Amino acid sequence: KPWDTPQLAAELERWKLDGRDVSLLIGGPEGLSPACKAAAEQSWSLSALTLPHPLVRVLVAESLYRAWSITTNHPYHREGSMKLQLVAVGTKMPDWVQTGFTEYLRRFPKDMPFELIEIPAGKRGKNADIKRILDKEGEQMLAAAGKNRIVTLD
Amino acid sequence: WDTPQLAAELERWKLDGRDVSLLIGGPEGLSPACKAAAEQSWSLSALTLPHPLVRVLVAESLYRAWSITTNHPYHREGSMKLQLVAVGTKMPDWVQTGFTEYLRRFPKDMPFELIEIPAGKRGKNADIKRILDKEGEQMLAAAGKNRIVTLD
Repeated sequence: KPWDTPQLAAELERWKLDGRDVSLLIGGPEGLSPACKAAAEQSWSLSALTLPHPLVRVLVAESLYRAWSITTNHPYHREGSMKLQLVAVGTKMPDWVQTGFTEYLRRFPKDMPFELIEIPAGKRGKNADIKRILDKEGEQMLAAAGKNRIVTLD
Repeated sequence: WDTPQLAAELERWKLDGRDVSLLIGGPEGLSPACKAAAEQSWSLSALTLPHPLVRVLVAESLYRAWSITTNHPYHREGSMKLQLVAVGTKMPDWVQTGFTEYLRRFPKDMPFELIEIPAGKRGKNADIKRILDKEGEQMLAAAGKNRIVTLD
């Protein structure tokens, strides 16, 4: 994981000692040209780059929009059409996504019966009980869901 | 799970009519009670990072690393600059705006720049070898004689 904060900080320090300027190159989806690969003095694998947890709920919302978009929208219910709720522990999102994501959800068409409910994340500090934190998150998630059908994503 | 597979599931839920909640836990995962409640459980391993977001995550990683180091009273000295040179595959507009604002807030003293290289036109008949060669020419031109680290 040459991306983890500690690992990357150490790498930056070693580069600074050397003193030459450094360019990190990312190609298009199909990869890098032979000339770029020939140039590399170090190479990191993107296979090591994992989706950060706060972005999971973002990608799920987008997946649901894409799937809902292609549906025929067919059935009718007297009581009411099915509503979809995404109930997610609200781990702090990166700065670059906050406002944009909320606005993205706001622009879901009125006819898509969807809402995101964010559950407070328990404090991940030294003297907080992990078992109780998970239990408490779960309690709130289930409370938000009420008697809805439950599908978990994990 | 492909968009078709998910769309089919949504259709089935609509026919049933009952409301559906999709539950995502914190990083450590789901509580036993959530797992016990689940009628179906889907894997997150199926969800992949979109290519356009790679340069976003890398820029954030570099900021975080630079930040932790500059907060230390005893870090190495040096005049080295960092350049992130990335093919500019189209991000969603809402991510793009947030990302540009994020870059705008990088402090002047962080010796960093993102150089985005125009993405060649992909699609049905695209000459991918030529597209990559051309992207690479521009990337290497941006980098000049810098030490190169590739991320692939």
